[PDB]
Amino acid sequence: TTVGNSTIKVNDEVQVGSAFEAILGIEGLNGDTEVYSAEYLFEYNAEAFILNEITSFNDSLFVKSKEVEPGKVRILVASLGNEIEKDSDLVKVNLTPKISSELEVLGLTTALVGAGDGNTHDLELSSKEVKINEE
Repeated sequence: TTVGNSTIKVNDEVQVGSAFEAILGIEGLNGDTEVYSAEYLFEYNAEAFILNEITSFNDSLFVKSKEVEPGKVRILVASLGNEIEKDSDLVKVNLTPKISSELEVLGLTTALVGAGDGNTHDLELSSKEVKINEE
């Protein structure tokens, strides 16, 4: 089963040629789960978006990422010291749309946390739909 929820926060509407942020995080973690790292597989339609940069939501974490196939990005978030708070935002994914669309899905198809028991644990998955307006 799972120890908490993944979160993705993004505006409902984006626009061709205008950069926007998807914000990846966690929410509702079990009280006894002490989180030191997270891992997403972030998915998006590589025909519709340009991946610009993926960065930490703040400077108490570091992010590493690799687009392992077009539109599938492995994202490792790690604490620099402190326990990661239970409802924190962790990663900023900066994208620019390049085609209009009525509906595109930004998804987390893998979402895991490394904890103070030395083990990995599952999070519930998440996605968000956006409409891409014309430039």
